[PDB]
Amino acid sequence: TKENICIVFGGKSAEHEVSILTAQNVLNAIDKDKYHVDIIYITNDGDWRKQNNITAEIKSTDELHLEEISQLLKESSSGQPYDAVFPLLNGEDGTIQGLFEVLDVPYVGNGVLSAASSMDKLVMKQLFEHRGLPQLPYISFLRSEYEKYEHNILKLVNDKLNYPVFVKPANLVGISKCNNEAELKEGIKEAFQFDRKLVIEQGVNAREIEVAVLGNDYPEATWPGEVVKDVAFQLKIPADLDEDVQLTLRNMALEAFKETDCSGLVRADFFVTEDNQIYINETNAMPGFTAFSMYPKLWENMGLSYPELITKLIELAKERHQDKQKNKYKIDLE
Amino acid sequence: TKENICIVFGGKSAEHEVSILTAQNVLNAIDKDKYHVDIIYITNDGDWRKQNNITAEIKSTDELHLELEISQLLKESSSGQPYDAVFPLLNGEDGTIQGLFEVLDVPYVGNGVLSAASSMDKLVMKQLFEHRGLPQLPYISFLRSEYEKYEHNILKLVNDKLNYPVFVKPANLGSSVGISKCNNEAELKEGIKEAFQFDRKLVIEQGVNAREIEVAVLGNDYPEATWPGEVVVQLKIPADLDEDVQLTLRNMALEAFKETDCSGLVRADFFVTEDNQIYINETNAMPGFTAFSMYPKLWENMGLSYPELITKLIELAKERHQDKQKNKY
Ligand SMILES: Nc1ncnc2c1ncn2[C@@H]1O[C@H](COP(=O)(O)OP(=O)(O)NP(=O)(O)O)[C@@H](O)[C@H]1O
Ligand SMILES: Nc1ncnc2c1ncn2[C@@H]1O[C@H](COP(=O)(O)OP(=O)(O)NP(=O)(O)O)[C@@H](O)[C@H]1O
Ligand SMILES: [Cl-]
Repeated sequence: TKENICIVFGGKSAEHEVSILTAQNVLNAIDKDKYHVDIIYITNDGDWRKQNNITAEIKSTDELHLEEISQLLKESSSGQPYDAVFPLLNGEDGTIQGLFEVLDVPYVGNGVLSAASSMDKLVMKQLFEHRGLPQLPYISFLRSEYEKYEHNILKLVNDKLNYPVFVKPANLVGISKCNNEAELKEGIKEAFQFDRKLVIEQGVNAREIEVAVLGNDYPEATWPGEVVKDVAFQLKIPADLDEDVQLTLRNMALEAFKETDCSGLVRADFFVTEDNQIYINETNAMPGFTAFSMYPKLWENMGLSYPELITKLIELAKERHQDKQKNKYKIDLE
Repeated sequence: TKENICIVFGGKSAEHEVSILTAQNVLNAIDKDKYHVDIIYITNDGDWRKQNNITAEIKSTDELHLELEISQLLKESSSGQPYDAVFPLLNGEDGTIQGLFEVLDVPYVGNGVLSAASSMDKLVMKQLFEHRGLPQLPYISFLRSEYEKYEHNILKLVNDKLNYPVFVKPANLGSSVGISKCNNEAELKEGIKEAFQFDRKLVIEQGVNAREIEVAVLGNDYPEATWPGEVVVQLKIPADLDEDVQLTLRNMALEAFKETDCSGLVRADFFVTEDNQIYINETNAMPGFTAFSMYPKLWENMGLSYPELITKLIELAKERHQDKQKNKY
């Protein structure tokens, strides 16, 4: 018989329509011989709305604007519990995952800690340094430190960084290029109105390279792809890089996945200069996942189709759930 | 007139009975004239049950083994208003229930998802301490897949970077399961083996000969710290420490609280040698909270009674939630 999947999408976000696009794309691709699929739409105001047993192709976005949260997740329209929930969502700080955890629903992708520790750039860049992964010169610090010891942060910038620099909210868009200290201070002032944690990174001129990784305990990595502002002077997959650079990038991605302790997936984004110096920029525990997003296309280039990827992520979710149950039994026993 | 408070306890954990007991102490300590109280018991099997209108002393743990959907249980109080504060006293020590509250927009006592989760992962915790520059013992970390594939390199790393004895610890559990003190390679192999029954990630720390000293902190934006106490279980409050050392511990505890993005509270545990070397061991995002536990006893020593501690924690929960609503747009 079929397994029972629930795709959850929408959310209270500025990425609301992207989420719906992703749901459309995933729905139109999920292997419907294996899976009986229900969907849940979370409205812009957080009202949860359900539709059972999607079977036809979704022609339009408009269809997915559907017209007790616990009650919706705990049973499928076959009467059975879900074998897995696919979150496609604010819903990227690890909170929805905690909800799945408490309701004991198996779920696709990263768990609470790895979700939260990829959205917090200060924690992420500290884990990267612990792994020995090369990074561009930077500093990270808390608002409460800058408010009381400004001079000590500004001294570090002077000693460690060269202009231009990028002021980056560690959580949250607020990202600003700064060419001197006056701009730096205004960039910090602005970022700190809304976030209480910040990263300042030295500006670089480099290509943006990304690697997709898939798995739980035995992750595998794709050949890298490239994000360009224009292809003629957009995605390009594979990336035009020397063999040994690609191999190094693949291995750094796997390492970054292990250090941050991801589940299911991660996209690792790097900077690569013209003379092939590599720097890890960040991990994305919830990368873009439309039919034409970098994460799935990188896997398309490895011979892994969009339907099969979706199926693989589902299997990895069941596996992680089972693994957690075992260890719980073992702990309760001893 | 009274503020609306919900106590949540039980859980699928082995510490079920300690949870229920904490709940008993907090219920019996709660100011019933300021506070209208409901309670939610989560069974071992994981069923949620509610009793409304707690107005009398709880006489037994038995009583709280209570005999309706989860969002409905949390979103409305018996006073016909949302709760002003929900107190999770329970799965709990890892940021999952916190995520549920965030999504349901329920106000809650204590730490958010990030603080609660990174404090249950020894590796992440240790990165935060390092970034702040708080002193900690040498250590390494590795996953099971890595040990399987690089057993020899890891054992050699442990011998190069760390001095025996060492302590092997599951990175993700909060209880002494799987911890063992290892005096040499053969004991380490057996400690690692044994720790892998329970977790998929481990840390190995250089051992010290030290006093275990703990500091309680309380607040949101302006946290305050208690004098340190010693754990030898007899609880020595305040610890027998020189004055300058006491102050150092207090300030490091406040810096730990902030670096880990805590709310409400944290307990910071340290190691202090005979000659006053300090190493931070951990932060606990949900320290034991019975009337006889270290966290409240440390606040008693500062003249803050257990009832008043509970009331301050409730006020802070309300303050943080109000700040969340204010910035919701
Ligand atoms: N150190 C840097 N040097 C030069 N440019 C940078 C640097 N850091 C960021 N940028 C630019 O700012 C953009 C967005 O910031 P980035 O840190 O890449 O966030 P992101 O989450 O990876 N992508 P997005 O959220 O879509 O902006 C990058 O794609 C670059 O174009
Ligand atoms: N590096 C170390 N050196 C010396 N003793 C240690 C070390 N690490 C742990 N211990 C001892 O073992 C105990 C448990 O380690 P800890 O990291 O506190 O794990 P835990 O799960 O928090 N258990 P508990 O401290 O009882 O709540 C400590 O309280 C010490 O008694
Ligand atoms: Cl405060």
